[PDB]
Amino acid sequence: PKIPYPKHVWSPAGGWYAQPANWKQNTAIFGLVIFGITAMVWKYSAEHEVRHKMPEPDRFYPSRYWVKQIKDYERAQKEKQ
Amino acid sequence: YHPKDAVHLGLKGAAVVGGIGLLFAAVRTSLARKNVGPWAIFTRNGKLAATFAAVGGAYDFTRAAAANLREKEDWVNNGIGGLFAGATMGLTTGRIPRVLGFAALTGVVLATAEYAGSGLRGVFKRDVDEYERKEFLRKNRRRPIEETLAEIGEGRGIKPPGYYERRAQRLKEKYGVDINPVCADPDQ
Amino acid sequence: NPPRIKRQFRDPHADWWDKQERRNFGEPVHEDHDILGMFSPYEYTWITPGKGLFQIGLFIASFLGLCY
Amino acid sequence: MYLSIIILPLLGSVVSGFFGRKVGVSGAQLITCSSVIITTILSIIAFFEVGFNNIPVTINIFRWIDSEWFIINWGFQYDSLTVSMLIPVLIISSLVHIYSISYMSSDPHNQRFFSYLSLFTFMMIILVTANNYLLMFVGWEGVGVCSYLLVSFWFTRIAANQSSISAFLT
Amino acid sequence: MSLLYVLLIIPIIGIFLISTIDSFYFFNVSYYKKIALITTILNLIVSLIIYILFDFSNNQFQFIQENLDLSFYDIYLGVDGVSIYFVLLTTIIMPIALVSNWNSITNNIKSYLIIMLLLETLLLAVFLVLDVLLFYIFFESILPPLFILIGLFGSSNKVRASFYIFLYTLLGSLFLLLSILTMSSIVGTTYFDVLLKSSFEYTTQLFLFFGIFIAFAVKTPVWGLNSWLLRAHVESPLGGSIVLAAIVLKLSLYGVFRLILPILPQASLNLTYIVYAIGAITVLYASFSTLRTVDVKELIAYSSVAHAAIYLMGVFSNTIQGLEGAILLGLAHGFVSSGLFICAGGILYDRTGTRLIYFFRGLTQIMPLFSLFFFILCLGNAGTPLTLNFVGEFMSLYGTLERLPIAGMLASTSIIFSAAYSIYMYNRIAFGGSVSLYFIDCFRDLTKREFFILFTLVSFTVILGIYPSFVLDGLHYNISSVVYGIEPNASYLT
Amino acid sequence: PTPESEAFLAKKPQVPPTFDGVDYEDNKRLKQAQDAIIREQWVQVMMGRLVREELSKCYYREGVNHLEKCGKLRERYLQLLANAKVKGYLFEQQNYWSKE
Amino acid sequence: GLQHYKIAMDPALVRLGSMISNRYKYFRWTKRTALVSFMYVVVVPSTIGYLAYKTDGLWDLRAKRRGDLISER
Amino acid sequence: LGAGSVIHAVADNQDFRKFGGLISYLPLTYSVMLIASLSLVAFPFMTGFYSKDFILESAYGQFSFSGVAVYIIATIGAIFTTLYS
Amino acid sequence: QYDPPTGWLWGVRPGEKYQNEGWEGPFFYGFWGSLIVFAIAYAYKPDTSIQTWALEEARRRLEAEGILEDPN
Amino acid sequence: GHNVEEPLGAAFYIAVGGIASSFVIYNISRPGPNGEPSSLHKWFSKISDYKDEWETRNTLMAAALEQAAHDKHLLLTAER
Amino acid sequence: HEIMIDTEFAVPVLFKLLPFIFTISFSVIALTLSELLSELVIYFKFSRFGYNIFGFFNQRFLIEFFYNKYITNLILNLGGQITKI
Ligand SMILES: CCCCCCCCCCCCO[C@@H]1O[C@H](CO)[C@@H](O[C@H]2O[C@H](CO)[C@@H](O)[C@H](O)[C@H]2O)[C@H](O)[C@H]1O
Ligand SMILES: CCCCCCCCCCCCO[C@@H]1O[C@H](CO)[C@@H](O[C@H]2O[C@H](CO)[C@@H](O)[C@H](O)[C@H]2O)[C@H](O)[C@H]1O
Repeated sequence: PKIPYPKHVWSPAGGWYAQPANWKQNTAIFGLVIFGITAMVWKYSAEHEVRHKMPEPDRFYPSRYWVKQIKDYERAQKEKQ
Repeated sequence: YHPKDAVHLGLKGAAVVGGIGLLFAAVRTSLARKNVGPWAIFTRNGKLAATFAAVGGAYDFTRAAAANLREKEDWVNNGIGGLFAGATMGLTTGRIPRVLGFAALTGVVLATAEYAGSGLRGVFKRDVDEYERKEFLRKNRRRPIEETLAEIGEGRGIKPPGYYERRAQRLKEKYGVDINPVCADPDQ
Repeated sequence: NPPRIKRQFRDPHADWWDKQERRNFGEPVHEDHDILGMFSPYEYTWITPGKGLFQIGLFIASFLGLCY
Repeated sequence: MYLSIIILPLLGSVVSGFFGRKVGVSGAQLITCSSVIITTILSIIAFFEVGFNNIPVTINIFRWIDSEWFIINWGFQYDSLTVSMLIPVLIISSLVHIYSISYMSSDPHNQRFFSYLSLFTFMMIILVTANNYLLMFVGWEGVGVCSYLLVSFWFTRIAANQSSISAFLT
Repeated sequence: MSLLYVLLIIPIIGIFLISTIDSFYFFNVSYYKKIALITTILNLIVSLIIYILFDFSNNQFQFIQENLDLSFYDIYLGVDGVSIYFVLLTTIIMPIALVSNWNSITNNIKSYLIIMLLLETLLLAVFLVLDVLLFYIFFESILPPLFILIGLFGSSNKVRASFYIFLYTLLGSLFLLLSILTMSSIVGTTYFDVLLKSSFEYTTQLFLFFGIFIAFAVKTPVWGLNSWLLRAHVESPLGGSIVLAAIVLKLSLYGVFRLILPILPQASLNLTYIVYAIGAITVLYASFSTLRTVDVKELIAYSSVAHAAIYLMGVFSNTIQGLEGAILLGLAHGFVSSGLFICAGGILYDRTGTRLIYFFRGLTQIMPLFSLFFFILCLGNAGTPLTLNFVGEFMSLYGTLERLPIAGMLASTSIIFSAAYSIYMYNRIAFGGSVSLYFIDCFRDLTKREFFILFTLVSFTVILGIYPSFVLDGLHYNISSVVYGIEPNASYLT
Repeated sequence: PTPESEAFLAKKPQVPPTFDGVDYEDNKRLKQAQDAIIREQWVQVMMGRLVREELSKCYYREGVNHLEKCGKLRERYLQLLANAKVKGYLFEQQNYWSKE
Repeated sequence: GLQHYKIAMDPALVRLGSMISNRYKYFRWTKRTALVSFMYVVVVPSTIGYLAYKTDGLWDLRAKRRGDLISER
Repeated sequence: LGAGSVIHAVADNQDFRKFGGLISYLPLTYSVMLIASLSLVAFPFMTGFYSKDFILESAYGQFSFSGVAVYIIATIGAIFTTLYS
Repeated sequence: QYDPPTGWLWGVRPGEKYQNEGWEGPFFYGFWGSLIVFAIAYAYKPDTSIQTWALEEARRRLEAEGILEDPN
Repeated sequence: GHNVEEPLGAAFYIAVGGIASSFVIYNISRPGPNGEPSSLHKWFSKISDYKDEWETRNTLMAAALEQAAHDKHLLLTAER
Repeated sequence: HEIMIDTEFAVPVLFKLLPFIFTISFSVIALTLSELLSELVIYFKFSRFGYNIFGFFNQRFLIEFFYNKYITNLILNLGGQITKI
């Protein structure tokens, strides 16, 4: 049984049992605004992460695909003989 | 210094202060609204004169005594005689809190009056050029480092040139340990 | 002033005007009302404090005995 | 990536807490849970990346406290000890969220509960990924606030109030 | 004319307009309120213009006007990096002070607005004047309009409360007057630039300290002496309480960087142990009795005493860190104490008409938005990281410890006991059961006015707590001229 | 060395950081003296900041071997940590001290 | 000023607050009150001040290494 | 989480005195909770055996009095752990 | 099954709307607007912090030593 | 079920518009690769120059207030 | 400080294995007392010696009782004494 509650109370987190009908549309919109903020934070990390050791050419290290310091090293290392 | 007979001086305050309070009881009887008579000054208002006599004798005696005990003459004794005076003031009202309160209020005044200098008579005159005295203290902007160190002392963030070598000595004399900090670098 | 008795010791089943704090509306209150209420430090009534110092003393002695 | 691990649990909490009206109970549950799920994969990856290659990661973002001799950065360092701590923290957070989709199903206030869960995860990340002792102390205090907010989630129970004061002040 | 006089004249122009509009119309009181609020917006606009043009590492006074027409008492207005943020706090606070108390005054509305517009002038002045006798003049001109702000718009015990603040603040300020008068006689002026050159003899500085400290212990206030604050900061209207705590309390915090640190250094150094003992005691005794307070507004007032002690101990550390942390904790208390008087004296007292904490319980159930802001404000008062209050305490306590390690350790008890009073009050009102049974009818949650002044004040506390360098960059160079000391290999260079 | 920035000319002290032979009633000279002592103390403490930033990179670069490879940086940083504090000018303004 | 919402003002609690606000009018100097008024105001702060006096500049942790001593005096 | 399931499965009751049987009603919970108790007690070749019992033997490994004392002390801690489990 | 979302925001019942009291006008345009304009301008304000100055010199002193590398 | 829907609201847009505005302004006001400040930056440092204007004005005032410090001693300390 | 080599080699097999013996011994003992012989524990609980040892531990070493009464309530009365006196 659901608790009785006053219906005049406004709460940013819904209050009691609050689910809107349009919640899937609101949820989807919030997903993109999150995914956009995370994308800005990822491009920040890629360009500001600092490593003093460099990954081996053959071992799994997916950071090699987005981090400038590493990618600039392997591009320079891809120049010899 | 020259010792002073405390008992003699103590009586003088009793007669000087008590003498004035006797004149106050005379005012009380003269303004009495009934036919109380002349001898009422010693019966109805006698306690008025006694408390003046008590306070006067305690003060001058206790101060003169404290003057002899400390072998010094300064603002301090005017305090001790003051506290023992207010102590006698509250003894009449029979309340313990007033004994302490009057003594605090009484003694703090007499010390403050003396330490600040004798204001109610002629203030002491230094007999020196005030323009020179004021101008020196306005343009005395820097001082010899040794002068400031005496009042505050080296340390507490005042580390004058050579503090470490002196500190070495101070610690060696007290703890008895030679100071030899570690290089904290493996080469040289 | 009423006795300084905490309302933790009142009945949890009376006809309290305020059931949560165990209070009736116009009842007199001890001047220490702040810290006599149901939302106040708890009173533990398992043993007297004197006996507890003994028992915690016994545990300490045994702990030292095992160490020895 | 490394600075994205830190940010995702924070972002989901904001949606669930100050926007629970808009997404609803299910909308909050998905965003809170999924955002913490995503962070967990990112940290499984970071374990192989930092530990299994002996490549510590540094990032510095800006100053926090800049007085002479005292410069504390809003900065993070991923090392061998860091990535060890994250794996239990993020999996147990990820699974407890999923567990809670059914445990708290009848509770009136789910958007507030799942928000506090995301908020708690953010603060442990901050605690184990700081450069300095003082930013460590932000998570140290942060998890302390998050504990008080969750031992007292049913704030109408006086017992719960007493135990949260005890958690806070101890 | 100088741009620092424009800060002074605008509230003066605003008082003129409030008194001369009814002559162009039985005009509404709503139009009285709009004029006063617009005219405090302009001061804030100007004050940010002054801050953009400031020079963060200049050792000369800035925005000065060359007078060259000397008299006996001349206003000299200069801004310095140690005074700029006190001015900015004043000009941000006074609009919220007006908005907070927008519907609550109800009578003598013109007189209320004219006092606050007068107060903003006098409190702006006290940070802007370049003399210590000028400082005293404005530091004590705020006294008559505050006697009337409490007796006209104050609560039940308003008459005794207005006598207490006036007479205590008058008495304590007259011991500061004797010491200022001595400094002027010795030096010939009280203009800052001529005083900071001059070095007083140790014994004189030991007696100027006794006199500037009597005043500031009366105006901090320390524990033995705070009986005026527990009356005045409570019986006063809401707007009075915001100015009294946020701004008036800081007149002595900023007055130690001018009156003690640069001109009486040997005294400050040798007497610090007396200050620290007093400060440690007021961190304990005030913390102990803030637990047992049954008046919500009085509980907030008592919190200010414990906070002020931490900044007083910081300004006496002879360290660059405790000095900046003291300014930051002065600013931090400004925003946070303001919000908690808005919660206590301006929302619960608006709805319940009582301040007794016995009638409140479980206000989260019907006012969730009040609870959210009330908890954030309560955590800043508890000195929690991410707020500007935490930074101010961390740096204040550090310098207290580096200077005298034992008192800092007793000052750090605050960390424990500030948290205990703040959470206990919050738990009793918002949490702690269900909506109380003394509430016969329901209570509305925050209005759009109440939300946005709390939101504004809370936002200042967080963003300044994340990036305190917004305020630290101005302080570093100017604060670096009140430290007293030398190091052996860095001093007396050749 | 690094070219001296344009912003690094308006704030560069023109005077030795001392008070010897400085007339105090000459305010501009006195204020510039004060400013010259403040900036030397601040450059000294920012020199430690930069060495500490190098030490940090050396620490994370060498890892277990930090105990042998970063000692020169350790030595410089530990010298600045006792040599440099920002102590102000107020003591030096009000006291004259000499080598003798 | 503004009319507030209806409160079941408790006759008991109102007089309890009216007791506290007027409490100081009845304080007396007894042997008990002097003892508390003496310990809190004099003894405890005097005790704190004495420790503050005797430990002033006694210790510095700044830059001190092994082989050096924390004590400065 | 396992004990969370048993509390929910009944009435949100939490007391041991009023729980019994419930092994048939909750088949998964008992196994998983016994998965946990076997590792909580560090039964051989559990996730706890490789960590909890290494501290005990590394305690005795540091051949000092304090090491031996805490071995004996923590060993008693182990036996009362197995007991309430 | 979840209930519909509800509540009177600002106490405004679903029929009518929030009536403007007076403060809203200057507080939203003047008070806050002044802070956004302050924030926008604060970006272009030159940095006169003592540290930006002390860093540039202190780098040049360390550059003479082997402690910091000199580009030249 | 029901069909009471929820608009995302102004608070959503001010928070998002707040986030967009900060990134946009911050990117615009960056100095550049090496020196070369913006026209706005060159304008700002120009208006608030005061290269010696505070020092020239404060030096004059200090001189005169030193002068009247001396003159008040002379008049108030005269021979009776 | 390192002990890994000693803990790998120095410790005898008895102390290396001892926690397993205790766990396998007291587990079957505990099951037997809790189910097979369900009378011994009540003799203990209703002995006076066991009534006290039981309530000493159930009450968590009386620690809460002492903190709440001697530490917490001392602070509340100190605050009251400062406020009133
Ligand atoms: C040094 C002195 C002390 C410093 C503090 C100075 C405080 C000054 C207060 C403001 C001046 C007096 O303020 C004055 O209050 C009276 C109250 O009768 C108002 O007078 C009016 O009040 C109400 C307002 O609705 C009218 O209905 C009434 O008919 C009329 O008398 C004036 O319009 C206002 O200008
Ligand atoms: C967070 C703030 C920290 C700073 C404040 C507290 C600092 C405390 C520093 C204590 C150590 C100071 O320096 C320390 O002096 C004490 C003085 O008894 C000495 O202590 C020793 O003294 C005697 C010899 O006199 C020894 O026989 C004895 O075993 C030991 O007590 C230490 O050999 C010395 O290292």
